[PDB]
Amino acid sequence: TKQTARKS
Amino acid sequence: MASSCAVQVKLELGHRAQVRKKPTVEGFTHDWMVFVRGPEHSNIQHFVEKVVFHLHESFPRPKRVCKDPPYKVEESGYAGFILPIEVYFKNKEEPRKVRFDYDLFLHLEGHPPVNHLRCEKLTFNNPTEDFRRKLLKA
Repeated sequence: TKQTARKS
Repeated sequence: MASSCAVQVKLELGHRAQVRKKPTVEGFTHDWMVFVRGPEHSNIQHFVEKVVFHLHESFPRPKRVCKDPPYKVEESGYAGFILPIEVYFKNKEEPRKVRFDYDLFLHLEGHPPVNHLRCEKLTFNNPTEDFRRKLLKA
């Protein structure tokens, strides 16, 4: 994946 | 009346996200900007009252309101998140607004900056003459 970590 | 109307309007939701040359002191690694607009510079303010961007609770003053174009938020951060957006209409009847869940995703250092575009079509059946007049100016 190209994505950074996510928050929620 | 013999007559009936369906009006369609197009919105563009999108964002840009770029890795900063230097992180901020909080450790925000990314600059980003999210927006709501009409395509080809069309003017959606004729029928849009305001756009509300609900940022993640980790941001100060998370409910960002734009009453006038450009309807956008510019921020810095370190992670992607779901960003609810409300588009409010200059309509005196239902619907007063439409709601989207916008995916504000960031890409890792080393990948090209994010430039994302999301097209949405809104359909209004038999709007009032007042609202119809506004929609069709856009």
